[PDB]
Amino acid sequence: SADVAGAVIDGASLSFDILKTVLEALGNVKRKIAVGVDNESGKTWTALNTYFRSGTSDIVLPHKVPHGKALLYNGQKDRGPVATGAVGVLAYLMSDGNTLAVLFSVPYDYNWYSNWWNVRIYKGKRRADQRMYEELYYNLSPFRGDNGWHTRNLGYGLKSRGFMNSSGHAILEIHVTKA
Repeated sequence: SADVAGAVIDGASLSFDILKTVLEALGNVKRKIAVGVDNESGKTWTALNTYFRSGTSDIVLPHKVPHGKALLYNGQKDRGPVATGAVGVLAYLMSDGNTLAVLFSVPYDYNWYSNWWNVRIYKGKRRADQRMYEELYYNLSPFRGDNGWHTRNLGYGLKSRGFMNSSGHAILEIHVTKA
C-alpha cells in the first residue's frame, strides 16, 4: 500500500514501538527518519510551507493538525544530489497568522555529529527558508537529539514532553501540551 488516505491514528493510540515498526517497514535503507508529534494543543493547523535543507520526505503533505492527533512524518534523504542526510523545516498556520516551525537535522555519516530539532513560533509573514535561519543569529539554535525525553515550553505557551532518539535511525516522540 502507498496511496492510502487514512494511515493516521489518534494522538493516544500510537506508541514508540509502533513508530519503530513505522521506519522498519519503510525500506531496507541505511537511514530512516520517523516522526510522531502528539499534538494536544487544541488548535487547528494548516500546512503553510514545507522545505528541506538537505534530505526530503514528500513534495506535498497533509494540511491539518487538530487537537488529539499525532503528526506522523518520515524521510529518506535527497538521494538525487550529493551525500546529505535529512535536514528540513515544516511550517503550519495556527489560525490567522501564526506558524509553528519545526526543524530536523541529521548527517549522512556516523561520527560525533547528532540529530537536531527545534520547534518555535513564526508569525505568518515572509516564507521561511535557508536565508531565514542563516546569517542572523536569531533562529539558529536546534536541540541535539538523544535517546530520552524532556519537557520544555515551545515558545507560544505550551510545553513539549518528549525528545528525539538518535542511534542512526531517528524518531521524534514529543508530546505538546499546556505548560
